Amino acid sequence: ALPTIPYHKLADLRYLSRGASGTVSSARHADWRVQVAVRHLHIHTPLLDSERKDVLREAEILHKARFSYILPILGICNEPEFLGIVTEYMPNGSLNELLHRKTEYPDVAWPLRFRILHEIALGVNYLHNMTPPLLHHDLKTQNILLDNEFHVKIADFGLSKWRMMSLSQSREGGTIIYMPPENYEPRASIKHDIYSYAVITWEVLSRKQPFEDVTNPLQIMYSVSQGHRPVINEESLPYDIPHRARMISLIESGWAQNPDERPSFLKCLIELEPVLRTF
Repeated sequence: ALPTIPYHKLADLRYLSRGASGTVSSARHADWRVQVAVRHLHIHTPLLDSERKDVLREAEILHKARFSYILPILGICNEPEFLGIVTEYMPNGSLNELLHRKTEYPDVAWPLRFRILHEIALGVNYLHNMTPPLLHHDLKTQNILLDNEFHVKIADFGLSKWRMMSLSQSREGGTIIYMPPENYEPRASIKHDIYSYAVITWEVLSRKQPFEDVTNPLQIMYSVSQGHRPVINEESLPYDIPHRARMISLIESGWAQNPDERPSFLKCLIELEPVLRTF
């Protein structure tokens, strides 16, 4: 039930960014007369009938996700030399930008930070409650996209066989700060996303870069496999943070070394719901 958008309907392709999962461009849809984003791959090697139908079936599965805080797939661009995922364009970039561009936003109020946290949690919760469940497996501040009025849309969920394609078209690497230590030695584990969520939650409340001072990413990887985490004290997480106790609980249970110890997103929601009634 996933539409095919022909290449020619996407005008004014401006490059925005590239990573493991391909290139991100803005475009104008010629018929809808709105802006769209497109994640795409220029495919160098020809691509087997088996391998193409795989990526399409994935995209078709991911198309089924329709929820307020999920960035929905609008259609697939399926060209001989070009594969593309067309999504709504998000004017305000990512959560990454809202937190760390401290010049452009000197002040990110508590009610907003907490609404973001709630919406991420509702998003991943929805994803996990699909049949079959849809796991994100690369949740990070860059995927948490912000619409015109700073509401959350989670992007790039379930891009598994897609990411193996942009692997193939090489013959660099994405951030590991939100990756649970089990995953370092490659899996199908429901408790991956909650680890990421926990690190995100730390980042949202601290407004600090996780492992900021640690220069080598392998250093980070060793540290966390030995159970080290972003530091929780008065400097990183000030005493004035609303519901500080409850949030630290959520964070620590979230990034627990043992997967079994980590909450479901339903558990986050139950815990968060009281916090939000404050605002």
